[PDB]
Amino acid sequence: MARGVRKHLKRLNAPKHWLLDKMGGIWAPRPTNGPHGLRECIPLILILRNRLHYANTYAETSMILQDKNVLIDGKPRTDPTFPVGFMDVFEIPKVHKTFRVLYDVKGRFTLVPIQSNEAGFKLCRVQKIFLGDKGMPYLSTHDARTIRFPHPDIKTNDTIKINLKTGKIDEWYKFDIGKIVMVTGGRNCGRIGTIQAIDKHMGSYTMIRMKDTEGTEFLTRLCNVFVIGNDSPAVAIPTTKGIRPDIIKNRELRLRSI
Amino acid sequence: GITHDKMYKRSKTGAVQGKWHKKRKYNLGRQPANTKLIVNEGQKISTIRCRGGNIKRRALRLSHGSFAWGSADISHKARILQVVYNSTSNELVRTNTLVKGCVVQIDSAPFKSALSNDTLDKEILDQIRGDHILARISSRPGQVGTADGYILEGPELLFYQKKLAPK
Amino acid sequence: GSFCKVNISNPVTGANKSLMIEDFRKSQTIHGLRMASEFDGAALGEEYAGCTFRITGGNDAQGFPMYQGVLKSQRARLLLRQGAKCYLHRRNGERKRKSIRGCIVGPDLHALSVVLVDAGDKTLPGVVPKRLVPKRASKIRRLFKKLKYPKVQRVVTDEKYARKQRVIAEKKEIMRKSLQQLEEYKALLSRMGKQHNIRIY
RNA sequence: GGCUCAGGACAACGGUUGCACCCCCCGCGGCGGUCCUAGCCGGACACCGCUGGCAACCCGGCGCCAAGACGUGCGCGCAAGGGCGGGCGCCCGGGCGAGCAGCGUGACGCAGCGACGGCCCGCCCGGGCUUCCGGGGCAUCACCCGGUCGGCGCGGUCGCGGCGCGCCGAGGGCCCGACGCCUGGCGGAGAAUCAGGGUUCGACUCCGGAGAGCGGGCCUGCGAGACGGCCCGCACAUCCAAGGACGGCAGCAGGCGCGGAACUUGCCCAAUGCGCGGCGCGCGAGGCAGCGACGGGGAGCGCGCGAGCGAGGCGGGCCCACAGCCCCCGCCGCGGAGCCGAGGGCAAGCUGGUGCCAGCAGCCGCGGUAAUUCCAGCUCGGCGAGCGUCGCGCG
Ligand SMILES: [Mg+2]
Ligand SMILES: [Mg+2]
Ligand SMILES: [Mg+2]
Ligand SMILES: [Mg+2]
Ligand SMILES: [Mg+2]
Ligand SMILES: [Mg+2]
Ligand SMILES: [Mg+2]
Ligand SMILES: [Mg+2]
Repeated sequence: MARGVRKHLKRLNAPKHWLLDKMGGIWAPRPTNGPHGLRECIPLILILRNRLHYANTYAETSMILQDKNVLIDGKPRTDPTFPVGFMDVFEIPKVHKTFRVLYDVKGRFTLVPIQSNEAGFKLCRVQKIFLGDKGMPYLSTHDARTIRFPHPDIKTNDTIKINLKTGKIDEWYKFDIGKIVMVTGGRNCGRIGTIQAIDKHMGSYTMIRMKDTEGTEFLTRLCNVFVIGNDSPAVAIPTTKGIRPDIIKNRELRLRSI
Repeated sequence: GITHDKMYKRSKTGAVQGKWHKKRKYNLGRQPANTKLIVNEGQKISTIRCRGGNIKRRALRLSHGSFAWGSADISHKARILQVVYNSTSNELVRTNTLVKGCVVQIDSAPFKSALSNDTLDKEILDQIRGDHILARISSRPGQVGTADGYILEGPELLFYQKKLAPK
Repeated sequence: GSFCKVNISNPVTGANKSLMIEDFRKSQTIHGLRMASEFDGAALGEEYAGCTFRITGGNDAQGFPMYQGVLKSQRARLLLRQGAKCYLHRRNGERKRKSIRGCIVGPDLHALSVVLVDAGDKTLPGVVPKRLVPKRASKIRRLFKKLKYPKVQRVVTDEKYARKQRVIAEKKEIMRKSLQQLEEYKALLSRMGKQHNIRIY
């Protein structure tokens, strides 16, 4: 048993969806604690070197970050291993590139370019309501954020809209049947659909039944269901409408692209 | 050192298991405080550095504590005279060792100074006009460094009186 | 070797000198004497008679120093804690066992460390200068090519005054904001219930 | 981080639950009210100067001086713990499946923050334990356990618990194989073999566990019962100017011994990451090269009646942290096959020797004068830069 926490991470043990080459090396970046966890995040360096290709090595990323050339939720970050998660805001004013981090159908991270009208807020999921010191109510979110004195109408599992400049709630979408959702966990990551039914088993998980826009139906547990508006998404989403094609169609598309 | 790990015990069938690692620091214990009633010498409390930087204070000698009368809602600080009953062992009583659950005798001055002039439980008044009152210890000396408690009343008081009467 | 390089130091003049001793019988008046104990110079009749000295330390023949509460004429071993004399620690909480000569003075010593406390009117070959200067504000205030002078410390300059005032202002603002947020919340909830810690005093 | 698999067989480990019995550094987001000289407090030590001891290791005495160090500390009440505060057959908000959190109030106590302001809370990684199922062999081991099984009470612990102690009762496990003994016993993901069903192995790449000569103990720290941290006993070992002092390569190279059996005492952080920190440092982690018939893959010792082309050397590129190496470009141009066998299984036959001798032979067998089987020549067959022999597993 290791006498303390773990500071390394073998490349072969890294999450599958990060898409890291087997021969790249023995080691891989180790994300640091922050807004999101290890298995629900991705480091900055991977976005800035293996995707956008603005850097070729660790050193270039170090210089770019320490020069303060990237903003996260309106705040410059200088850690190459800082974790980037879901429904976050990515801005690079030098090239005027604004992205919101969402999930693709295949179950991997993607950058959705956006406008200036909606980059001042983010959507977050509320999953804990509790009493703090002196008995003052609080709440928490999927990005490790705490807000004091919320409205009583807000309950757990809901979704909250908050300005980037100020962490003040603007509007909240309830968790109810007939609302569009985005799956964010397991075999169905990235699929968009509307709720149809809710079944609860005492002392265990709660299962949600949704129907895609084209009629496909699927299930998952309530711990990975995210609300994105009332019958219509509040934010801009990737080109495809959360439709997971079959193997035949993907093979056809690959053949066309080749 | 002292430990409470279960590797050194036997199985439900009474068989020897065998040791597969050396001793570990999570599974350690410490020598008992053995809090003594005072009856150089004075209130002596020490401190212990526990896991995670926490601080645990155990008392070695003390003489005062806070006591309550629930029925009359009266609470003051008093002096403990001696211990007179303890279920676990009689040796503790002879040595006047303080632990949770010990039945002690307190002085009546802080209570009689305001009582004996209001209708209340008869037995408590009888104790008040005397020099001592039966009480109990509710805190855990050796873990918080204090000795608090409450005054007896009702069936339990009868139980303890019947127990210690012949002596 | 049968000798003792006696070291003499003067706090007032900061002058130190050493000599040599070739005998012991002249030093039977030195035996049985502990540290921090007066030792008359009558034994040293060559201009040190009528002068009082105090023993401060020494080293035995093998080099082992002399500890305080040993109260013995022989060196012994003991576990030395961090920060104790004659022990240099390598780790934060490392201990070490080593030999030290007992405080009691005896014929075995090859060195002696003695000071001068009270001297006779006669002068001796053995003024105190200063190599550095006080640096704190209080010190210099109490006491009144390249030019080198120490930089000053503990002195208040405007930026510190502004910093303290700003910190006070920010703290007051924070407390006021929390107070008004709480009051607005309490004004709300007119149709429900609350439980919070009342401010006493 | 790296090395190894000694120990250990309802354990470890693998899948699945829980903490309404828990602790948690960095980081992120919040919060921030503190009982009774504040234009800024006090004294030290380090290095350092003088003076010295001893072979070495080691340190002594005096002396002015610095802090985001140490100590005290200005300030709007606040740590831990404790007493009282719900119901009338059950069910039908802060939160729950679940009377759990918080608060008020009567008394104790002044913990933490504060001479450039953070105690505190939530999340995260991690750890501890814990439910259920699986988890080697021997019956020439059939009965075993006695804190062993439960209850009550206290102590101690981050914390539940026979974890420890006092009292009480008796209990628990077993042919659906207990207990005992053995193991040249780390486990899993996996590997070898090949119709289908299966058998054997699983040091070693990734995850987890355990250890640093054997056995124990402890400080610092959020976190270690840590050994490139200290203390003791035991077994070895070293230096001594003989009084004393000192050590732990199952880390990288190297050496002795052992065995059938296994490499350079090389260069560099440029790459992948780790620690510290702003325009970088360090890393025997890691990379590059050297040896290398464990081994795997791709070409070649000619085609043709004359031309062509390799390997090889000389120089330039490219690559490289520097060098190699592959590959590209001009000049000159080393063409090399062995290991088994020829009675059958099993594809493949001519003379000379020797004479149940010498020898061959996995089995049957040959050899006592043609020896189709030994020893040589010729010839021929198999595979091929590989071939044959020995032991193990699968078939
Ligand atoms: Mg105060
Ligand atoms: Mg301070
Ligand atoms: Mg073994
Ligand atoms: Mg391993
Ligand atoms: Mg270890
Ligand atoms: Mg150890
Ligand atoms: Mg070592
Ligand atoms: Mg180590």
